[PDB]
Amino acid sequence: SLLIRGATVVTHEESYRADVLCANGLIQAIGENLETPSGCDVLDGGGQYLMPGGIDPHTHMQLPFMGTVASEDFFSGTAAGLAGGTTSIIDFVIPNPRQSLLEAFHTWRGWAQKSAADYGFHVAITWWSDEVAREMGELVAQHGVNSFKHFMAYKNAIMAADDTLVASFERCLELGAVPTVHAENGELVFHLQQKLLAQGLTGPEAHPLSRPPQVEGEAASRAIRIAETLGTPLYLVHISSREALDEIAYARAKGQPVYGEVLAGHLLLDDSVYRHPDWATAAGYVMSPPFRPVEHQEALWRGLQSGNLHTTATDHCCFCAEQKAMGRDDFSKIPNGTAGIEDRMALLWDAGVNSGRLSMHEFVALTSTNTAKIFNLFPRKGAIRVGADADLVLWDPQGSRTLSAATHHQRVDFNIFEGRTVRGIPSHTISQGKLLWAAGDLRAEPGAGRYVERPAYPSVYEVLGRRAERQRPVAVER
Amino acid sequence: SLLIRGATVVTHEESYRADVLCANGLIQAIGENLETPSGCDVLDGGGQYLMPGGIDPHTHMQLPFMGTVASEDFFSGTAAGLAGGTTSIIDFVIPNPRQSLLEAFHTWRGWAQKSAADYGFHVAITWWSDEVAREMGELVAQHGVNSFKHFMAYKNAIMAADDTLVASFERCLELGAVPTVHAENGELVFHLQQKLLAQGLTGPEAHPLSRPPQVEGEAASRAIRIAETLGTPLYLVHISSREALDEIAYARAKGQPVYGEVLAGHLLLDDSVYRHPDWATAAGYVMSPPFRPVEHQEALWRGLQSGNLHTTATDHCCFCAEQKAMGRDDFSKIPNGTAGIEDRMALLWDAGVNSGRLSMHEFVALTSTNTAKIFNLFPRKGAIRVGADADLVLWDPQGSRTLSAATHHQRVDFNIFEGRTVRGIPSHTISQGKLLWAAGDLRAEPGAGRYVERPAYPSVYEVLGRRAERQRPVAVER
Ligand SMILES: [Zn+2]
Ligand SMILES: [Zn+2]
Repeated sequence: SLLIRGATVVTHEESYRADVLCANGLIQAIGENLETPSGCDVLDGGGQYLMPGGIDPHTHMQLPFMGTVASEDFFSGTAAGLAGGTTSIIDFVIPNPRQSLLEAFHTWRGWAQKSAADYGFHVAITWWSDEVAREMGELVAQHGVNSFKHFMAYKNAIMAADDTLVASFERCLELGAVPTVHAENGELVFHLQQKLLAQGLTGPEAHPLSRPPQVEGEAASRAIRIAETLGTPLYLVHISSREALDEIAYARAKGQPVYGEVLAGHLLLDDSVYRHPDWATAAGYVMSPPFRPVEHQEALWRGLQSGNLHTTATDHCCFCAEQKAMGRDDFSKIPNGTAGIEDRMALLWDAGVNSGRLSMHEFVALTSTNTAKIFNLFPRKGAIRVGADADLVLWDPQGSRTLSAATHHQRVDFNIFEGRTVRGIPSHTISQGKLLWAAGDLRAEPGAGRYVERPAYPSVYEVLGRRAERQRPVAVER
Repeated sequence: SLLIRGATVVTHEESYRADVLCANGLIQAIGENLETPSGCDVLDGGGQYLMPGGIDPHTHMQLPFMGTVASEDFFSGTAAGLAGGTTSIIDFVIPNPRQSLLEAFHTWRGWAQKSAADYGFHVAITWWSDEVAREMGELVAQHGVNSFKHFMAYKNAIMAADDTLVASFERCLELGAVPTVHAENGELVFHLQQKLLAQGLTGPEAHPLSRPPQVEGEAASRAIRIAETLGTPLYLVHISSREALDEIAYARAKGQPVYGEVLAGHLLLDDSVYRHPDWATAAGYVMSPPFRPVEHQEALWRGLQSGNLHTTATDHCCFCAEQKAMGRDDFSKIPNGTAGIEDRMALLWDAGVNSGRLSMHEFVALTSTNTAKIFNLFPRKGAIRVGADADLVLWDPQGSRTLSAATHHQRVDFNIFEGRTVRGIPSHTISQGKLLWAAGDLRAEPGAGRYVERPAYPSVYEVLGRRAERQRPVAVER
């Protein structure tokens, strides 16, 4: 067992000085001057903050994608997360078109077995048929999935057009599952890619131009209004644009349950990174949605402060130089993705909390609690309370770290924040009650993490249910 | 020739006392105490306002549509417009899918030959191919068309999906033509129609429920952002919802050239009309988009006052009780459309000018001049100046009229403003310099109107051209 002693507990709401005891994977007791079981290990947290471990709901460990397989696997990725204070992930099962969802799910379960920390899956709806809708039913009832991902881009691949989105959202409603969406207009992306290639703009600087912010705002508006019509909630993954954020805020003002996810990269980087003279450097930043002109970073910070963006994630999707260089002659063939699972919490703490833009409680809400609530994992996760999973991070407000591809634990040769020094770092990370990161030493073990099931019908479905009752149509009698 | 003496001339900007002389179809002279050519007729405009005749850019005379043919034909419709102060129309050629655009154009020219006043056409893009793209160019270069209509609704009929919108908008840009859009999401409409019928809601009260406002807002957002991406202007036909209006306003706030059209019905009627106990009365109001909850009418008036709505029109699409009753068992089979060409200007003057919501100059801009500008007909139309077409209305601010299906000149048995009394009416209407409406007497003759060609490249394409030059992608040198 493990007792964290002398730290200030910081939750999504409040701060209070307390000791915390963990045993048997759970938080057992919280209070001052706690009694110590015999042989219990002790961690001294004086002058530090003790928070829930981060939850990263958007990772792509060893994703086979755009020709090849991501260089980060489920072990090295979850391990790198632990070093950065992240104690659990939600990844994506991505069936090929025409491929059984259950078959892809079991393949992905095997891959994730080596995870060093708790993990779960969204399942992507990459094609539609009657059997897909049935396989969605087994995934929810039997395999602990409660959210389904829809890609609005990738025309001629996995793009879900309006009819699939409509049919799939209706299925999500019947199952009490959360629809999630990668919001970019796939038709516009395809058109711009071919226009830019025909002009000879083959380099990475054409990648931001091939999917400008209104392509994201359009798809956000469309998924949001399909979700309103069908009566489902909606989770929009990694929002990057003022356009998309303004569509989310518009829907939330109308009482619609719409959630926005954001990456640290889109809070802190602008699209000038794509104009770097060195091809490999520019290609290192290639991901979808791309990094944006500076106006959009300020807008995203406003969404965080106003409560119109709710969760942080990383889109952790690692490709090394040789893999990126598959698109050396054609930016549209660069495998999309950047690393970030190890860096998310420190980047957000340094930019948000140190500056006073965000409270420590907002930081906790944005790194674990809101994700936990949205996907029906609260208070098992994202919570410091008796009976909750003992996933915790000890945070040193005066500690320093310099992000570098040469020193990070992410199995990739590039860092989009290379050279950045942050103040405020995770000194210790606790997962399932065990100390797996301690001041420079990572103790992750392959296979230690558990598969985390997420129950259906998060509490928003209670609100939606009564709304549908109140709005039943009544015929006119004539 | 015809001399209007003693009136106050009211334009889109100013008012001043002047006589106006017309001859040979044109305005020949404007001034105080004009001399009278020999044999010139004289019309006394004392105590009245002399304005450009209304332009109605949205009519559907004798449309074959939803099973049958509209009861108003090009003569009775243009004549009814004259009695109501409207001196020219723009109608729609609507080819069947896979039907030659040129073939449909010539058929519609034959039909429109009987017009009593000037008329022109938008051409609808009801299917796509290389031949459609070729015929669009011939229509612009040889037949005086400069605008192409796209229906985003009517799934499995004439719906233009994203790939058609993209390709057609690209063609409009190449030709200097204005894309226009009927903005409703066809997939959502189809889903809601079939859901409501399976619930047994077959009556007209299900029609608004089958296309609620976010269905229009989504489609507006999508056409607008396709237009931004492709670099074209965009005209959205009859906007009815705050949602769509807010998307227009959002884009215009960023400097995008987006124009909105509105009908008097959507300014003044709410959706309670569809719950009328008499089936035929409820069905009389069935049109798309449908009339909306009251909050939406106030939003549209503000869009007019703020300059985010630009034109008024009527969607003049007449079906009598028998024709409406084709959907007696199935609201989705009710031929959609209402009458308004005769009523538009008095409805707007009485509701807008008498109340102080709109100046007389805004009334002129909203009833002719903005339409003329957008479609490259200014100052030929919508203008009181030497050399402009002599299309004029003499307006009596103290004249009264009560709108009724029993007394109107529109060849249809229903008026959506039945019983409404308005103050401020056209006492005389002048088309091509001849008096065709004179204090109760209609003197319209079939064939008197001319086909009005509209030149390509309205001046907005000049700014767009410089904008695209300045924002051209530039390659990074490596
Ligand atoms: Zn992703
Ligand atoms: Zn229409």
